[PDB]
Amino acid sequence: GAQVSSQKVGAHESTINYTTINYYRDSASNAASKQDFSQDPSKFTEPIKDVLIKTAPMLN
Amino acid sequence: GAQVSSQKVGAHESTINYTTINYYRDSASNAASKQDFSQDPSKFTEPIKDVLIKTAPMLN
Amino acid sequence: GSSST
Amino acid sequence: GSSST
Amino acid sequence: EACGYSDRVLQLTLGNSTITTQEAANSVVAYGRWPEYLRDSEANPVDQPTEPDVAACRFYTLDTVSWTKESRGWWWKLPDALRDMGLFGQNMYYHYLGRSGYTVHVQCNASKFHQGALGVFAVPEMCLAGDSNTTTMHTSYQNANPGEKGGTFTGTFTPDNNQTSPARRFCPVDYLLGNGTLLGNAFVFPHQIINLRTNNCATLVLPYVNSLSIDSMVKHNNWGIAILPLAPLNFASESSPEIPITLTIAPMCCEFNGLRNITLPRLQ
Amino acid sequence: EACGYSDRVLQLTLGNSTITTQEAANSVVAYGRWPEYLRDSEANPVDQPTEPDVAACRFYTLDTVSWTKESRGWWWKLPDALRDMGLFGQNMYYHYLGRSGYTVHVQCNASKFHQGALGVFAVPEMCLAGDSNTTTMHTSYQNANPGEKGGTFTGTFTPDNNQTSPARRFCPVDYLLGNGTLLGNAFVFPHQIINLRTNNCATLVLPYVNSLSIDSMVKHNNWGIAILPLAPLNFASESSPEIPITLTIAPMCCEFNGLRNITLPRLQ
Amino acid sequence: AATSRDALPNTEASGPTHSKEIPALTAVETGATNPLVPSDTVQTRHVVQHRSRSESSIESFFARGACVTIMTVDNPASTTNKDKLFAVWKITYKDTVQLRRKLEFFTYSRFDMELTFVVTANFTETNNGHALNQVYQIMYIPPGAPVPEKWDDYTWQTSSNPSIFYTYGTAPARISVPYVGISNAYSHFYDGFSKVPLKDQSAALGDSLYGAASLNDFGILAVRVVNDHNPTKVTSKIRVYLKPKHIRVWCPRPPRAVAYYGPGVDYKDGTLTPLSTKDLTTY
Amino acid sequence: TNPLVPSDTVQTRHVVQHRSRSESSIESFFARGACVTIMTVDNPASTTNK
Ligand SMILES: CCCCCCCCCCCCC/C=C\[C@H](O)[C@H](N)CO
Ligand SMILES: *C(=O)CCCCCCCCCCCCC
Ligand SMILES: *C(=O)CCCCCCCCCCCCC
Repeated sequence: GAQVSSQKVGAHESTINYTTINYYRDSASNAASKQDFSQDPSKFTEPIKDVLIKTAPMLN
Repeated sequence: GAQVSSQKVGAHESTINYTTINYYRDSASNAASKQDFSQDPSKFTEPIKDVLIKTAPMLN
Repeated sequence: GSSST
Repeated sequence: GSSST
Repeated sequence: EACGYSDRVLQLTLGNSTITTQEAANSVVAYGRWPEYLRDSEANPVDQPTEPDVAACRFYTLDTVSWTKESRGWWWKLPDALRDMGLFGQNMYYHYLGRSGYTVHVQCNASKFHQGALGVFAVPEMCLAGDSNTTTMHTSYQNANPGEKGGTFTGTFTPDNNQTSPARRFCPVDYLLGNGTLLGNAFVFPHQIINLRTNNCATLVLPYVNSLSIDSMVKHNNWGIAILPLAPLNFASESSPEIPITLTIAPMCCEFNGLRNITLPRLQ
Repeated sequence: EACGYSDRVLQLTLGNSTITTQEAANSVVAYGRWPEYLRDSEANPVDQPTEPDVAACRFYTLDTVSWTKESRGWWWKLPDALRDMGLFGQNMYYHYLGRSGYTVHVQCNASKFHQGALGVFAVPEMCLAGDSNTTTMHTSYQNANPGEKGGTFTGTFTPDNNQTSPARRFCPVDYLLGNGTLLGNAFVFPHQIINLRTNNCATLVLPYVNSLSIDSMVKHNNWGIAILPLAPLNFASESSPEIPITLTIAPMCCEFNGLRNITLPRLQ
Repeated sequence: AATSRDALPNTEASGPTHSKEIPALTAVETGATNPLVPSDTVQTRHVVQHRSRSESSIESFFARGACVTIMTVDNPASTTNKDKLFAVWKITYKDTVQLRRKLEFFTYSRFDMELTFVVTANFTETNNGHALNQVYQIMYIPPGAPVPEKWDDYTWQTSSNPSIFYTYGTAPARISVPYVGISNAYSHFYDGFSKVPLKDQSAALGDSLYGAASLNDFGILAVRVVNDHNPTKVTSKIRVYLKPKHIRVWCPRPPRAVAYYGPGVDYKDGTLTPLSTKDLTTY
Repeated sequence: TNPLVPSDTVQTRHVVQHRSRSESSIESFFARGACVTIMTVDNPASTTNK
């Protein structure tokens, strides 16, 4: 049941990896993976009904 | 995710090895491998533009 | 066994 | 699994 | 070479300028790295850089100094020594950021009857010690930065005791390389020796060196040039010999970022 | 365009500078020629040229002048109007030779209740007439070259009668385009009109024009910019209206040859 | 492909010589060191060389925890006139001399930092009272975050600053930190200023220290005893050990030859004579 | 909000960007223990009035 993931190696001395095994039945007990996703800001930065083309007039 | 490397065996009693597993996501947490490289001293000992041939006159 | 990411 | 150096 | 070519006879051409020499001791490329422009993979400011090319990457001759039996040594900082040199200086003061490499050509001829040896050292981050024992790190910008005239080394540390109006200048002791380390070890820095019987010049090609890809040329000097008499000047049986030392330095692969109005520094 | 694009709404970006406009009347490219660098087939000085690129080819804003009911007109010369503009001016005064094209953007907004029309003319070799009827061709370098402040047109020729100490300046009469030809014909030169009800700017892209591939920028002006009120300023029922006129000009594809020490001209 | 623990080159057997080849003659003016080996100037035998440079690799040279500071804290009686001492230290390797000198063989460096904390305590007054086991809080306060004014004020909440709660008498505390510089390498030497003095500005206004870059380079460690005031006063010391792991270094320098005198390269009068008397022709 | 980048209004060079937003992810922004309360208890002599 071992999970093997890679580290993003910052300062250097191949891919360096690390190992994780969950010891508990409840996912609440698990550490955080930090393997997170990003998304586009659009729902906040461009919430407009008609798609904005930045080279065009915002108002036409 | 286990890394298996050999030891340079100094005093003796095959290849003797040792095992390493990284426990953390951040490479900063890792121990030092000590698996290091050497380089030629030339950038400091022979920084000259024209390659030195030691049997030849340094000045010609 | 082992998963790999 | 295992890497070997 | 069988067609006459020699280690001792060189010609260097940059922009509209040429240096010749008939008594060189080869030439040095610091850390084996030739100067280069900043690569896109290492780039940092995003604006289009200014790259003046032949307008600034050319040989500039600084004021000639004089070597005598009492000379303890001289020092200059780069880019500071070139801050007033033609379009290099202009491009420097108009931009926030700038990086540059250099060809440093130190000139000093004499005769087969003179003797003496100048150690010519190029030091990355050549931090020099101050004149005070009441305050550390107190050398003023004005005194740290002499421009083309440079500064000199002394054989004696002498502390500034005027606490009301402190001198705020360096007190660089020669056998301590002006920074608290022994001069005999300065050879780990890129160097050449002008030993009068052997050669009449030193040539050091310096890459841009820094912990950053580009930086403030006006706030920070990347390289220091230190010239010290390893063996004193001597001639025939004269008590007061003199021979001149001339520095000619060329910026190489220099580029600038962050264009605005010109910087007008307080230099006195 | 169905995606909103207009002849009246433009954005110009050169170097670290951007101009926007929402009331343009298209833009003019003089003689249909976009600025270019000097081609090897037409080249003449053989030394590597300096080409400062973004450091000089950027928008420089000159001092703003004021349009009133009594204004007879204004004039500027290129490169003279830019001689003190950042690294363009520096590159100009450090080199014997230089060539350059320009984007000229004249700015003047008002309101739907004002009226008036400025003719903005770019004239190649804009030779202007002198103030004397005792001596021809006697306008001094200093008066011929006002720098960024420019000069003005007059509705009246008035001869300099001080023969002891002559003024030695131009006396450019407006309906004679300051050169003895009728202003109504100035439209054969590349031009735009700022007619306040229609547009608030003029944009002229000027190629380098000369009988030579490259020349002395310090001795010779290639282009003249002449702005004249074709229809006078008027507003509501005010007797003394005023609106500002601002010039912003960008050098384009400029290159320089013959590097030496800097030219220090007698300008007063 | 050559590694730090590889054996150095074998000596090859070499015999007598009489030629125009002149290895012994050179010219140090060029800036180069003559790359000679014994077989160039004497007769040699064949030797199979087993020695290696493993312990002098940059990593191995630095692979040790060095003490960089000693922080003092206490926990007094509640009745004291003097405030409960909590400690504040600006992080640096320049308060002590040994690791500093080793790092300064080089101009620039990159490394991950391992910090280990050894904590000791004692009684001060010739009392007979006891104290229950202490817990210490070591808070990292990066440049900008609020520095504690009192042992118990709101900043010790640490919602975002990293803190270590250390229990007395347990194994010494330890954390790692990545290469955190704002430059591509740490500068052991900065020949410059953080401000340009402008002519149009006053001298005071354009002034700054020689060789100093960011005023608060790496922030602060603040340490406190978390336990409330106790009738018998206990004083503790936190010794901080720094080890540079995963290290790279650039541009070699001559080592510090005269005593350190402040964070810069300055030297004090009276310390400038490291070398001792020895006669030129005396072994 | 106007989605502009430097190349929209000035002349730019090519830069290979290495920086990431790893430390400002929601998880990383909150990945710290924060003090939320201090509870007080005691154990007195049996003879106490309180
Ligand atoms: C809970 C404890 C956290 C401790 C966090 C410490 C973070 C700060 C790391 C400091 C790095 C210091 C590096 C050494 C000095 C530099 O080399 C030079 N002064 C040049 O920049
Ligand atoms: C998947 O996990 C199969 C491999 C097992 C590897 C060794 C497990 C190490 C000890 C985990 C103990 C159980 C935790 C409750
Ligand atoms: C690769 O690691 C797969 C083999 C796993 C071997 C046993 C791992 C031993 C326990 C590691 C625990 C996880 C560390 C957070």
